Amino acid sequence: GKTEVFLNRFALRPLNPEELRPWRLEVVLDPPPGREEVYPLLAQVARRAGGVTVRMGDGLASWSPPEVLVLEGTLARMGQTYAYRLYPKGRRPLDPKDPGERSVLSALARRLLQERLRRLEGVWVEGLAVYRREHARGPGWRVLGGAVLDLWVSDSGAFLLEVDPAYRILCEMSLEAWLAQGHPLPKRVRNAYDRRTWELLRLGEEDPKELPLPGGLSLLDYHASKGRLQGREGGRVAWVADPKDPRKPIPHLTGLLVPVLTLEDLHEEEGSLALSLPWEERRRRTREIASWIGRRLGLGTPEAVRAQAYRLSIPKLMGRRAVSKPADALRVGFYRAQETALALLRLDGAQGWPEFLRRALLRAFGASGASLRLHTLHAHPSQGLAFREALRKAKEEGVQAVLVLTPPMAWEDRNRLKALLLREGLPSQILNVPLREEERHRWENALLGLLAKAGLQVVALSGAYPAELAVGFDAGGRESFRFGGAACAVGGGGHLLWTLPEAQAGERIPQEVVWDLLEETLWAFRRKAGRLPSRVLLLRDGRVPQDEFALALEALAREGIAYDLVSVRKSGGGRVYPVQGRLADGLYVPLEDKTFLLLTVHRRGTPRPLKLVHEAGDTPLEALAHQIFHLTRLYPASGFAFPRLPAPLHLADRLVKEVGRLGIRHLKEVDREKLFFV
DNA sequence: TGAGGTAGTAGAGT
RNA sequence: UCACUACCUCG
Ligand SMILES: [Mg+2]
Ligand SMILES: [Mg+2]
Repeated sequence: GKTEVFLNRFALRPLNPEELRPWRLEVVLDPPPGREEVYPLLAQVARRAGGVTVRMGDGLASWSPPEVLVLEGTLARMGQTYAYRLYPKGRRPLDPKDPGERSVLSALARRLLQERLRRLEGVWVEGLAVYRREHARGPGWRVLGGAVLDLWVSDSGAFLLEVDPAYRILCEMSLEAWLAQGHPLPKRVRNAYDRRTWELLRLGEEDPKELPLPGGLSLLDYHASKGRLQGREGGRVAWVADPKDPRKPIPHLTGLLVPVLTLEDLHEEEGSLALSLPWEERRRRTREIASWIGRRLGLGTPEAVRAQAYRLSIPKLMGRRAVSKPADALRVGFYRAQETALALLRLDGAQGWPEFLRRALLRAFGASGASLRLHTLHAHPSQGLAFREALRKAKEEGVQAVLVLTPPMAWEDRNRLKALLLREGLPSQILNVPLREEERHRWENALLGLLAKAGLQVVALSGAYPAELAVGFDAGGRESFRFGGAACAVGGGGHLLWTLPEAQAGERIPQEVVWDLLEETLWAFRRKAGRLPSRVLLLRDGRVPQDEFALALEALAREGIAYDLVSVRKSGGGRVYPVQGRLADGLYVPLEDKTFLLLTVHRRGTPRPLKLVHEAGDTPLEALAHQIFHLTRLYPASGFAFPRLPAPLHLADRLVKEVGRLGIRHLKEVDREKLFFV
């Protein structure tokens, strides 16, 4: 089922001979740099050298004649001087096809774009972003409309412009002025005189014209010397820290800093905060900006790139009988059923089950295979030991899950409770007390949650795919698994299960935690399906390096099971627009060779497609996406809308956020098949 | 604690 | 990229 789409991408003139072979230059430093300061230096050499020059491995490359370049000089860095000397070595062929050779011609490209944007006037330029419109306003803050840009070289050897509309948030106040009129201290702050940022620790009381700095020179006097106090009024002392060592406090003046605002627009003298846009309005705005930018780039007219898209088959979601969203099963019956025993704990004003909720479940179960039993919890949490007594009995009386009716709780308490009950072997769902059965979606979801935690498989996928087991990995340390993380798997009926890496105190071998996770997963599966997966689908947030998966990919290799490793990123797939007609769910867009885009959802703004990369395996992208897309509907606690990410990933994401704030210890007997974290 | 989407913040000292 | 907040959204 083919179709073609438009990317927020525009083709431009191919790289002429000149641009085809950049100039190369040797770089001699003084005093000798290091092995950790070496590369962070070259990037600076190319900068002081001027022109369109970039670091090309050992030395730097350039689209500028060595004439315009300052082929010799000095450079400081954290209070250390340096002396360099550039030597042309003529030129060197370069390849558009070659992974690496391209990367250079693209870096030059961004630099080419970088220099053009800086010479534009009447525009707020920040990096590669270009802002030009008054959109919102308010007590000293203004949200400007603009676009985030990017120019790189393609496989063909042509220029590629990337455009996508965006809003920037600017404060034309100054820390002092900001605070001076009833505003909290911002997390981050920026220099009024330049572009660097810092972490704002705390305000100081030291006298600005007295506080001495390395040397003896006054704090104030130090800035004034540089002219950045002219027309400004550096008030109180403020303490900040560099985003490299957020521990070493540095002195700064509140009058020379500017708060880094973040959607705290608390008034609108220009407009509503609607910072989103509909797909053909932004598409329109894209074509424009792109035409403009390309206009003053001088790279020729921008050609929007058409791409080959495929329409993936809609998934058949079943409960007792076919259904659309999970919430329907609450009336159509569940997929796999039997007696569950749900207990009720009320932490508000009265005693029983709100009529509707009781009838809701009764019907749901009546609609599904077997029927349920409904207990109430006699003890309140304050009764201390008395409470746990009733609990440990109800855990034996069958109760597999608790439904908590209570007013909003500070997460301080919300955690206490869930922790207790859980260590007692009782998953729990909360539902805030002021509740009217008008709010279908709210209690309905609450109910769907209870049953997912109770341990029921609400819906399932009618069919078979290449991988019987799909497992998603999520880490708790954005960088890697050296601090743990969890995993979630689905595949089969379709029974979903979670897994947790045993508790450590320090750092663990990243690639061992992952094997730790995968094997535990395969055991729970074997022991639950009696079979060992012929093939596995491994999903990851591509946040972490790909080698942390080495041990496991070789482990599976010694068990005889085949796999595919796919990395799923939520950012960076740009946008996709329908040529003519509307777009549908499950649009599969293959791009550069091991990558593709997935528009898993739509049904307000513009869908943000997922960018996936097949890092290992051999099954074809088509079958991969088809399956990943289908996994999009297996999320238990949705009921009224499907998530953007595949159930395994979306599950691990929320399981790593729970273990985080609850306490991995208490996760004693909790069946690895009762999704307590949803 | 209903939950999902989009949409912004972002990770040469002073 | 997580938490954050806004807005809907819920045939
Ligand atoms: Mg994640
Ligand atoms: Mg929940």
